[PDB]
Formats: sequence, C-alpha cells, structure tokens
Amino acid sequence: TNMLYYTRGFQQMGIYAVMIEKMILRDLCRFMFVYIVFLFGFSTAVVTLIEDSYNSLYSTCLELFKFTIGMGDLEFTENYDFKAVFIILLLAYVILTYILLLNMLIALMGETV
Amino acid sequence: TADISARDSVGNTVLHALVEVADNTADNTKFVTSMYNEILMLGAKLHPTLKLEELTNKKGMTPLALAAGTGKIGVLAYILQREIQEPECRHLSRKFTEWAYGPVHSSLYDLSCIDTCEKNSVLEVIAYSSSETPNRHDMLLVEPLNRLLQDKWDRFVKRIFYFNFLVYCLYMIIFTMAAYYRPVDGLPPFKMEKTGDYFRVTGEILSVLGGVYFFFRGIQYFLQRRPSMKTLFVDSYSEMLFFLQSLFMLATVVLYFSHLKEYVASMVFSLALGWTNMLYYTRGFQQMGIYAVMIEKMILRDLCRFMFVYIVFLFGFSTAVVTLIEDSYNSLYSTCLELFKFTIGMGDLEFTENYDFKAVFIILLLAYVILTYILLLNMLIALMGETVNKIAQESKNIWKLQRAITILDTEKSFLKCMRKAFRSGKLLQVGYTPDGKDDYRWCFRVDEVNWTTWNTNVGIINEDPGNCEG
Amino acid sequence: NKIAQESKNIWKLQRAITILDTEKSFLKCMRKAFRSGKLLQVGYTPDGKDDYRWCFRVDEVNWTTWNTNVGIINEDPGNCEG
Ligand SMILES: CCCCCCCCCCCCCCCCCC(=O)OC[C@H](COP(=O)(O)O[C@@H]1[C@H](O)[C@H](O)[C@@H](O)[C@H](O)[C@H]1O)OC(=O)CCCCCCCCCCCCCCCCC
Ligand SMILES: CCCCCCCC/C=C/CCCCCCCC(=O)O[C@@H](COC(=O)CCCCCCCCCCCCCCC)COP(=O)([O-])OCC[N+](C)(C)C
Ligand SMILES: CCCCCCCC/C=C/CCCCCCCC(=O)O[C@@H](COC(=O)CCCCCCCCCCCCCCC)COP(=O)([O-])OCC[N+](C)(C)C
Ligand SMILES: CCCCCCCC/C=C\CCCCCCCC(=O)O[C@@H](COC(=O)CCCCCCCCCCCCCCC)COP(=O)([O-])OCC[N+](C)(C)C
Ligand SMILES: CCCCCCCC/C=C\CCCCCCCC(=O)O[C@@H](COC(=O)CCCCCCCCCCCCCCC)COP(=O)([O-])OCC[N+](C)(C)C
Ligand SMILES: CCCCCCCC/C=C\CCCCCCCC(=O)O[C@@H](COC(=O)CCCCCCCCCCCCCCC)COP(=O)([O-])OCC[N+](C)(C)C
Ligand SMILES: CCCCCCCC/C=C\CCCCCCCC(=O)O[C@@H](COC(=O)CCCCCCCCCCCCCCC)COP(=O)([O-])OCC[N+](C)(C)C
Ligand SMILES: CCCCCCCC/C=C\CCCCCCCC(=O)O[C@@H](COC(=O)CCCCCCCCCCCCCCC)COP(=O)([O-])OCC[N+](C)(C)C
Ligand SMILES: CCCCCCCC/C=C\CCCCCCCC(=O)O[C@@H](COC(=O)CCCCCCCCCCCCCCC)COP(=O)([O-])OCC[N+](C)(C)C
Ligand SMILES: CCCCCCCC/C=C\CCCCCCCC(=O)O[C@@H](COC(=O)CCCCCCCCCCCCCCC)COP(=O)([O-])OCC[N+](C)(C)C
Ligand SMILES: CCCCCCCC/C=C\CCCCCCCC(=O)O[C@@H](COC(=O)CCCCCCCCCCCCCCC)COP(=O)([O-])OCC[N+](C)(C)C
Ligand SMILES: CCCCCCCC/C=C\CCCCCCCC(=O)O[C@@H](COC(=O)CCCCCCCCCCCCCCC)COP(=O)([O-])OCC[N+](C)(C)C
Ligand code: NA
Ligand code: NA
Repeated sequence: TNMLYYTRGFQQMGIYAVMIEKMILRDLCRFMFVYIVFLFGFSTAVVTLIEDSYNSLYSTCLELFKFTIGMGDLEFTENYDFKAVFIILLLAYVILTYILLLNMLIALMGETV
Repeated sequence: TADISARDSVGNTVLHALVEVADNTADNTKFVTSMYNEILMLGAKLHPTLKLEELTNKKGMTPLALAAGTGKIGVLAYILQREIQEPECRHLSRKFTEWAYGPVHSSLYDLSCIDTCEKNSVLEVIAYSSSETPNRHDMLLVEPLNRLLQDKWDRFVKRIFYFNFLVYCLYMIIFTMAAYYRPVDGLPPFKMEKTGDYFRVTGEILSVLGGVYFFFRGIQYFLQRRPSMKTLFVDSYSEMLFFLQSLFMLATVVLYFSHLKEYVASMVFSLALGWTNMLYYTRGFQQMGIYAVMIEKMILRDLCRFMFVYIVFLFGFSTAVVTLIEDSYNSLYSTCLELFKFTIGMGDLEFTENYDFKAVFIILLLAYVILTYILLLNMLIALMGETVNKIAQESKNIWKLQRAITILDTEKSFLKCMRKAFRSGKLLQVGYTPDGKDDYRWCFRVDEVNWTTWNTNVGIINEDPGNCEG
Repeated sequence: NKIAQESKNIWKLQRAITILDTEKSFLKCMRKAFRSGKLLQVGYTPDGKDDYRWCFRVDEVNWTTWNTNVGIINEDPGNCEG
C-alpha cells in the first residue's frame, strides 16, 4: 500500500494518488463513520431479534457488511421470531446503505473530483 | 397631515406595508431598503421620540420580524446592516463602528431583537419558521447572524450539545446492551434472578425514562412550536424520529407488561431509529452535518423518486414471474424477495426451474435486470451526482439552520440551569439618543478589515476618543 | 447534466398531449374542452364594433416600469374587474 508513495514521481499516477488521499479523508471518513452508525445500529437490532449461529454481534455486523460488498443473504437466519421485523429491518439497512449511501458516496466522489 | 404611524385594520404600519410588498428581487430590494431610510429620517425629523420599527400589527410582528418571517432577506439585510451616517438620524443606525485604526475597524452590530425580545426574535422567526418562507435557509448568511450563532456555538452551545450527544450515545449503549441481553426464555415480565439481571432492568428503567423523555420533548415541540398539518411531515424530520423512537419504546413497555413477545418488534425498531438518529448530532459538525443534509435530500429527492419507480417494476415483474411459476417460489414474497436480490448483487438467474416457459422467464428477468440493476440503480448514482452539484451550498445553509435551531432550543432549555441565553453581546454605548441620553445597545463586535477604503471617512466612529476599547 | 431542463420541457409536452387527448375524449361526457378563458371585451374593431376575444388572464408585476405608460389599458375606467 506504501508503493503508492512512489506515484509522486509520475504526474498522472501521482495526482491519482492525491485523489486517493482526499477521498479517504473527505469521503470515506464521512461515509464509513455514518455507515458504522447504521451497521451497528441495525446489527444490534437484528441480534436483539435473533434467539438461539447468528446470535452474535460479530456474525451480524459481518453478515450485514456483506450487503455492502454485494453478498447479502436476506435469509441468513431463520432463527428470528418476527419476520416482518427482520425484513423491515434489513431492507431499511439495504436501502439506507447499499442503494442510498454507497451510491451517495459515488456522488460525493464525483463532486470531490 | 398624514400620521406616519399607519395602523390599519390588519395593524400594518408603513414599514410593515413595505415589508409585505417586497419580493426579494434586485429592483425591489434596491427600492424598499432605501425607502426605510427616508421614512426613518422623516420619522426622526418630523416626529421624534417614536422609533418607528418597534411598532407592531394585529398579529404582533415588527417589520424586522415581518421580514424575518415572510422571507425577506434583502430587506432584513438592510434593517440589520443599517448604517445611517448623519446626526439626528444616527440612533437608528444598526451597524455602528466602535473604532477604525487603519483598514481594520470593529463594526458594532446591535442585537436588539435578533435574540431575546419579548416576542418574535429574528433568529426564532427564521429558525422557528414554517416551511415555505422563501429564502429561509439563506437568511442566516446575513451578518451578524452567521457570526452570532457561531459565537453562541463556540461559547455556550458546543459544550451542552456534545454533552447531549454523549448522554444519547450512552442512552443507546445502555438501551442496546439492555436489549442484546434480553431474556429469550419465557414470556414477560421477567425477574431479577441473577446479579446481572439487576443491572439489566436498570438499563431497562433508564431506557424507558428516556423514552418518555423524547416523548414529552416531542410533545412540547408541538406545544411550543405549533406546526401545521403540512409542517408535521415536512421541515421537522427530527422531532418526529426521536418522538417516533419513543412510540416504539413505550409500546415496548406496553407489550412487556401486556404479556406478549411483541415488545421485541418495537424494542428493535427503537434501536434502528435510535442509532440512525445519531445522525441528528452531526449538526454540530460542519463536514458531517452537511453530509447528513446530503443524506436527507437524497432520501427525499432521489430514493423517493427511485424506490417508487423501483417497486413498480419489482412488483411488476414479480407478479409476472410468480404468474409463470407453477407448483417453493410460487409466492409473491419469495419472488419479490428474490428479484430484490438483483439490486444487492445476489440475483440467481435460475432461482426456479419450476417454470413452464424459459424464454418467457429469462426475457422477463433480464428485462428486470437491465431496467433495474444496470439502468435504474446507475441512473440513481447519476441523479445523486446532479443533486450533489445542486445542493452544495444549499446544504450548508440548511446545516447552519439545523445548528441554529439547536442553538435556540438550547437557550430555552437552560433558562434556569446555568443562566439565561447569556445575551451574546456586550451592552455598550453607541452614541446618544435624540432626546439627549445614552443609548446602551446590546451589540455584537465584528472586527473587519478593508484594504480599499483607504480614506476612512470617520462618520460614526464612536470611541475615536479611544482607539480599540482600552 | 445535459437533460435537466430539456427533460422538463419534454415533460410539459407529455402533460400537454395528455391535456388535449383529455379534451377530445370528453367532448360530450361533461362539456367541450371548457374553452379555458373568459370571453372579454378588449377594445373595438376598426369597423367600429366590439371585439369579445376569448382571453386568458396573467397577473404580472414589474418593479422597474415605474412610469406605467398607459397605452392599451382597457378597463382603466374600472380598476381590477369589479
Ligand atoms: C408505525 C410507524 C410507521 C412509520 C411512519 C411514521 C412517520 C415517520 C417519521 C417521520 C419522518 C419520516 C422521515 C423519512 C426519512 C427522511 C429523514 C430525513 O430526511 O431526516 C432529516 C433530518 C433533518 O433534521 P431536522 O428535521 O431537524 O432538520 C430540518 C430539515 O433539515 C429541513 O429540511 C430544514 O428546514 C431544517 O434543517 C430542519 O427543519 O435528520 C434527522 O432527523 C436526524 C437523522 C435521522 C435519520 C436520517 C436517515 C433516515 C432513516 C429513516 C429510517 C429509520 C431507521 C430504520 C428504522 C427501521 C424500521 C423501524
Ligand atoms: C475504523 C475503526 C474500526 C470500526 C469498526 C466498526 C464496526 C462496528 C463497531 C465496532 C466497535 C464497537 C463494537 C461493540 C463493542 C464490543 C462488544 C460487543 O460486540 O458485544 C457486547 C454486547 O453488547 C453489545 O453488543 C452492545 C453494547 C455496545 C457498547 C459499545 C459501544 C460501541 C460504540 C461503537 C459502535 C458504533 C457506533 C457508531 C460509531 C461512530 C459484548 O461483547 P460480545 O462478545 O459481542 O457479547 C457476547 C456476550 N455473551 C456471550 C454473554 C452473550
Ligand atoms: C415503502 C413502503 C413499503 C413498500 C414495499 C414494496 C414491496 C412490493 C409491494 C408491496 C405492497 C403490495 C403487495 C401486495 C399485497 C399483498 C397481497 C399479495 O402479496 O398477494 C395476493 C395475491 O395477489 C397478488 O399478489 C396481486 C394483487 C395485488 C393487489 C394489491 C395492490 C398492491 C399495490 C402496490 C404494488 C406495487 C405497485 C407500485 C406502487 C407504487 C394475496 O396474498 P398472498 O398471501 O401473497 O397470496 C397467497 C394466496 N394463496 C395462498 C391462496 C395462493
Ligand atoms: C522507473 C521505475 C523502475 C521500477 C522497476 C519495477 C517495475 C516497474 C514498476 C512500475 C512501473 C513504472 C514505469 C515507469 C516508466 C513509465 C513511463 C513514465 O515515465 O511514466 C508514464 C507511466 O507511468 C508509470 O508507469 C508510473 C507507474 C508507477 C507508479 C508507482 C505506484 C505503485 C508501484 C508498484 C510497483 C510494483 C513493483 C514490484 C515489481 C518489481 C506516465 O508519464 P509521467 O512520468 O507521469 O509523465 C511525466 C512525469 N513528470 C512530470 C514527473 C516528469
Ligand atoms: C422512513 C421513516 C422511518 C419509519 C420508522 C418506522 C417504520 C416501521 C414500520 C412499521 C411498524 C410495524 C411493522 C412490524 C409489525 C410487528 C410484528 C407483527 O406483529 O407482525 C405480524 C405480521 O405482519 C406482517 O407480516 C405484515 C407487516 C405489515 C407492515 C409492512 C410494511 C411496514 C414498513 C413500511 C415502511 C414505510 C416507511 C416510510 C416511507 C413510506 C404478526 O407477527 P409475525 O410473527 O411477523 O407474523 C408472521 C409473519 N410472517 C407471515 C411474515 C412470517
Ligand atoms: C428511508 C428509510 C428506508 C426505508 C425503511 C422502510 C423499508 C421497509 C421495507 C419493506 C416493507 C414491506 C415488506 C414487509 C416485510 C414482509 C413481512 C411479511 O408480511 O412477510 C410475508 C409477505 O407476505 C406478502 O403477501 C408479501 C407481498 C408483497 C411482497 C413482499 C415484499 C418484497 C420485499 C422486497 C421489497 C423491496 C423494495 C423495498 C421498498 C420497501 C411473508 O409471509 P410468509 O410467512 O413467508 O408466507 C409465504 C407465502 N406468502 C408470501 C404468499 C404469504
Ligand atoms: C460498553 C462500552 C462502551 C462505553 C460505554 C460504557 C457503558 C456502560 C457499561 C457497562 C454497564 C453494565 C455493567 C454491569 C453488568 C456487568 C455484569 C453482567 O451482567 O455481565 C453480563 C452482561 O451484562 C448483562 O447481562 C447486564 C445487561 C446490560 C447492562 C446495561 C446497562 C445498565 C445500566 C447501568 C449502566 C450505567 C449507567 C448509570 C450510571 C450512573 C455477562 O453476560 P452473561 O452473564 O454471559 O449473559 C447475560 C446474562 N443473562 C444470561 C442472565 C441474561
Ligand atoms: C438516569 C440517572 C442518571 C444516570 C445516567 C448515566 C449516564 C448514561 C446516559 C444516559 C442515561 C440517562 C437517562 C436517559 C435520558 C435520555 C437521553 C436524553 O435525555 O438525551 C438528551 C440529552 O440532554 C439532556 O438534557 C439529558 C438530561 C441529563 C442526563 C443526566 C445524566 C448524564 C450522566 C453522564 C454524563 C457524563 C459526562 C462525562 C463528560 C466527559 C438529548 O438532548 P436534547 O437536548 O433532548 O436533544 C435531542 C432531542 N431532539 C432531537 C428532539 C431535539
Ligand atoms: C402520535 C400521537 C401520540 C400517540 C399516543 C401517545 C402515546 C404513544 C406511545 C405509546 C402508547 C402505545 C402506542 C402503540 C400501541 C401499543 C401496542 C399495542 O397496542 O399492541 C397491541 C397488539 O399489537 C400487536 O399485535 C403488534 C405489536 C407490535 C407492533 C410493532 C410496531 C410498534 C408501533 C408503535 C407505534 C407507532 C405509531 C406511529 C405513529 C404515526 C396490544 O393490544 P391487544 O388488544 O392486546 O392486541 C393483542 C394482539 N395479539 C395478541 C395478536 C398480539
Ligand atoms: C465531542 C463528542 C463526544 C462524544 C463521545 C463519544 C464517542 C465519540 C463520538 C463521535 C466522534 C465525535 C468527535 C468530535 C471531535 C472531533 C473534532 C471536531 O471537532 O470535529 C471534526 C471531526 O468531526 C467529528 O469527528 C464528528 C463526528 C460525529 C458525528 C455524529 C454522528 C454519529 C455519531 C455516532 C457516535 C457513536 C457513539 C457510541 C460510542 C460512544 C470536524 O471538524 P468540525 O467540528 O466539523 O469543524 C468545526 C465545526 N463548527 C463549524 C461547528 C465549529
Ligand atoms: C423494449 C420494448 C418493450 C418490448 C416488450 C415485448 C418484448 C417481448 C419479446 C418477445 C415475445 C416472445 C418471446 C417469448 C416466446 C413465447 C414462448 C415460446 O413459445 O417459447 C418457445 C421457445 O422460444 C425460444 O426459446 C426462443 C425465444 C425467441 C425470442 C428471444 C428474444 C426476445 C426478446 C427481444 C427483446 C428486444 C426488445 C426491444 C429492444 C431491441 C417455445 O416454448 P418454450 O417452452 O419456451 O420452448 C423451450 C424453450 N427453451 C429451449 C428455452 C427451454
Ligand atoms: C428496455 C427494456 C429492457 C430490455 C427488455 C428485453 C430484454 C430481453 C432479454 C433477453 C433476450 C435474449 C435471450 C432469450 C432468452 C433465452 C430463451 C432461449 O431460447 O433459451 C435457450 C437459448 O438457446 C440459445 O441458443 C441461446 C443463444 C444466445 C445466448 C442466450 C442469451 C444470453 C442471456 C444473457 C443476455 C444478456 C444481454 C441482454 C440483452 C437482451 C436455452 O435452451 P436450453 O433448453 O437451455 O438448451 C440448452 C442448450 N442450448 C442453449 C445450446 C440450446
Ligand atoms: Na454486487
Ligand atoms: Na454481488
């Protein structure tokens, strides 16, 4: 990752790596903070609902982080007790994170660039 | 002769009428702002001992607070930056000059009814404005208001806000950690058998005391700040979500002692809101606050248009697919659910071999895929990108208003805890009344420097006997 | 970025085509197209008769044409159609 220092001897790669640092400090920094509010916000909301194994805060923050990377199973646990709660609570996470906030990130990168 | 106090059936004097007539155009603003001076000169020339701007109408609104409320920003800019440079019309000057050494000069704006008048202060009348007041978000760029709220913030509210944040951070930790460790075995209410269960009910007590808290604090927002049916569900997207959090959080108390497991359905919606409602407290932070303004606009401009159209297609093709399935994915849930997976990148194009015509099925999904994943989610990114270009400074001006509403509720809350609102300005003499007395106006300093007004026409300069308040 | 106002102008035309098919459809259900304007006198013909043109009002305000060159103004005998 520190090879990206030595882009600074190259105008088009160096500027690119300047456009990396600004995003990590402007856009990811604002993003990932808000993202972890929702993530831990719905994660706790889901493992609170689970009873029993996905009754952990890791294995539910881990499974809800998969919706980010396009690997979210909307049925990763049948060990709930109210489905409408669970489904309302994930699709809320999905809409607010995958559709809204990752695509909002692309928008802010676009305005940053 | 004509009585300059032009009280009418509605009570609007001439200055009121000149606020009501404005349009926030350049030709009209250039006009009406001038006219106040000559009306004010004449009011001070032909009928002294009656400063004309304190007068009100039937509804009880000064022309200052009538410009604050009716959305008149260029009018309001004049009345706040009013700088009359001539004797016997100078007490009406609103922006004084406490000194000027070289280019530097300390402007001395008055905080007459920007904050803490007996009714309708400019910050209230802007902050506590309804929804469709034009220019509402730009009306705090007007000096001294931009630098007055940043003064109250850095000096009073930044320390109480970051405390209220912390108390809400721990309220969530206490409520989260009291819900994670809930009793799975049995039907409520539950017992404090183990030692940890005493700490757990404690976090449940402390959880409900905050649910009734944000409940009452969401009631009295509708008793202090009386909204209309349009401004319930618009312009107040926070006082509802913290109040809504309490509805779930108190239904959680109903359904715990009503002997049901449905308390989980409500207790869990209080957590998702509760952490999602941490994004309120970004409004004490410029870059995070604007970001959260760029969240609300998307949810209301872009998701709102998007998700509606998306659910037309989704239910449009879902019904089209389960119509084709025969038999298990012969449900409208398990087909809307499977077709929603193409959105999140988890679409199996072969999630059912229990069809009867494959070309129908495949034409019908790839139509859904192209029109939703490739077109409409990427179209969403495009519209966000055009939104972000639009709402760049229009979100910073919503932010300073979010912070402004916070600065004023903080004043009203701590009206007896520590002090009043602190008055955010030094009582200072600016000159002399036309009746021959001191003035002593609550004024807010603004050190300003200008490298082109080299002459420095003295005019007002008050402590020119001094040099810099020493 | 290109099609921002070029799509609002396609929109008003989509709505326009809807407004006119709606007229043609309900030509006998309720009424004709409603004629969307008040038959009003605007002056006098050059042959010396009334005009009575189906006209559409547009309240307009301008804060720079202070002189108000009278010119046409028709119900200046009145003031605001009272
Ligand atoms: C049985 C129940 C069924 C439900 C229906 C019942 C009614 C629903 C509730 C009504 C509301 C519905 C909201 C829908 C989503 C949109 C939310 C949103 O735009 O909010 C922005 C808000 C801004 O502040 P404010 O309002 O103070 O500022 C306003 C505002 O800027 C204004 O433009 C300016 O004039 C001025 O600045 C000021 O006047 O920010 C916050 O309030 C903090 C952040 C809040 C979170 C933002 C993210 C959105 C989360 C939504 C989902 C909730 C979480 C998941 C729950 C799972 C299911 C339970
Ligand atoms: C870039 C830096 C890295 C970021 C990573 C981000 C990733 C997400 C966050 C990561 C950091 C925080 C994770 C939680 C702390 C560990 C405890 C836990 O998981 O579970 C605790 C339970 O109780 C709870 O889960 C609720 C209590 C939360 C209290 C801590 C506040 C965290 C604040 C930040 C939160 C976000 C708020 C927004 C932040 C701005 C106990 O531990 P356990 O072992 O899980 O329980 C098993 C107990 N049992 C066996 C008896 C049943
Ligand atoms: C943000 C808010 C949430 C949004 C959620 C969005 C998610 C999508 C939409 C969600 C809401 C609507 C879902 C359908 C209503 C339930 C009935 C059903 O599913 O199946 C019914 C069948 O018949 C049909 O499925 C077709 C009949 C549809 C009539 C309802 C119109 C819905 C309008 C809105 C539609 C979108 C139009 C565009 C909207 C602008 C009967 O119920 P069942 O149990 O399924 O059938 C089993 C019967 N059996 C056992 C005898 C075989
Ligand atoms: C010379 C390096 C020898 C390295 C040998 C090692 C292998 C080769 C390694 C890397 C490739 C480097 C090739 C350099 C020559 C290409 C032409 C050029 O000058 O630049 C051009 C292409 O620019 C590039 O190709 C720059 C890419 C390197 C960026 C470094 C980050 C990660 C390195 C990870 C490396 C993994 C290493 C693991 C495997 C060994 C662009 O033109 P410019 O220069 O922008 O224009 C003038 C700039 N000026 C204004 C400053 C004047
Ligand atoms: C965005 C602003 C923030 C809003 C925050 C608050 C939002 C919260 C919303 C709603 C709160 C209540 C929802 C949960 C109900 C409690 C559980 C319950 O009793 O379930 C019952 C089932 O009931 C159903 O299966 C039907 C569910 C109807 C609601 C679906 C849409 C709600 C989301 C609209 C979103 C629009 C948002 C606004 C935008 C337009 C019975 O229990 P069960 O065990 O589930 O029964 C079997 C279930 N099974 C057959 C499925 C297996
Ligand atoms: C800004 C804030 C963000 C938004 C926050 C709020 C978001 C709230 C989100 C979602 C709220 C809406 C879904 C509720 C959850 C399901 C609960 C339920 O009743 O399940 C039953 C559905 O029974 C049906 O009849 C469903 C018919 C409609 C399609 C299902 C939704 C598709 C999910 C994708 C929607 C994507 C679009 C998203 C738009 C929302 C299941 O019953 P069952 O026991 O399995 O019985 C099987 C057979 N049966 C189905 C025939 C009965
Ligand atoms: C968190 C980090 C972030 C920073 C913030 C720090 C936040 C505060 C931090 C910690 C406060 C809590 C410490 C006491 C409990 C520890 C012992 C215990 O019971 O352990 C158990 C977990 O815990 C529980 O089961 C108790 C439930 C959670 C307590 C919620 C806070 C209570 C309010 C008062 C708080 C102070 C407020 C008022 C102050 C004036 C161990 O689990 P177990 O036994 O394996 O299984 C669960 C038990 N069961 C199976 C029987 C169901
Ligand atoms: C309970 C007995 C005390 C023990 C509790 C132990 C603490 C555990 C915590 C939380 C548990 C306490 C009960 C929960 C209350 C609900 C949350 C709440 O009120 O938030 C309010 C805080 O604003 C206040 O004025 C809070 C009241 C004072 C709390 C005193 C305890 C803090 C101790 C710890 C201090 C540590 C300091 C360390 C410094 C480094 C929210 O502010 P608001 O102005 O309403 O604005 C939002 C509402 N709006 C969006 C609608 C506008
Ligand atoms: C707003 C102005 C002020 C409001 C008033 C001031 C106070 C407000 C605060 C608190 C007072 C309580 C208000 C809510 C009602 C309590 C729950 C209840 O009655 O449950 C009933 C059932 O319930 C269920 O069957 C489902 C319960 C879970 C629903 C989850 C969503 C909670 C919504 C939260 C509300 C969000 C609403 C959003 C508002 C837009 C219990 O009654 P029952 O007859 O025994 O039914 C048993 C049925 N069963 C056996 C099949 C299970
Ligand atoms: C003080 C708060 C204490 C909270 C303690 C709790 C832990 C810490 C919590 C949160 C981190 C807060 C650190 C604040 C100090 C950083 C430097 C700074 O001032 O701002 C900088 C960084 O800005 C941020 O770091 C703001 C991030 C908080 C946004 C709140 C939303 C979600 C919170 C979820 C929290 C999960 C909680 C669960 C775990 C406890 C940016 O500068 P600025 O300020 O924009 O510039 C001037 C602004 N002005 C114009 C207004 C003057
Ligand atoms: C965009 C504007 C909206 C248009 C809306 C209307 C579009 C509708 C389009 C077409 C309508 C007809 C298609 C379905 C045929 C009926 C079923 C049938 O008889 O299938 C036959 C099979 O036939 C095939 O397997 C070959 C299918 C040929 C068509 C493929 C391209 C059509 C999409 C072009 C899209 C371009 C769109 C325009 C852009 C350029 C026989 O039955 P079977 O049981 O299936 O036989 C075994 C099948 N198996 C071997 C596969 C297993
Ligand atoms: C604006 C509105 C949105 C657009 C709406 C319209 C969109 C309409 C979309 C798609 C229309 C085109 C596909 C039709 C569906 C297949 C039906 C069929 O005949 O299946 C047979 C295909 O037999 C072949 O020989 C297929 C050869 C071409 C590649 C198949 C398509 C690839 C899917 C990806 C295309 C991605 C690109 C998408 C571009 C369209 C299967 O026969 P079998 O029984 O399994 O036999 C096995 C062995 N055999 C295959 C050798 C025979
Ligand atoms: Na993906
Ligand atoms: Na994927």
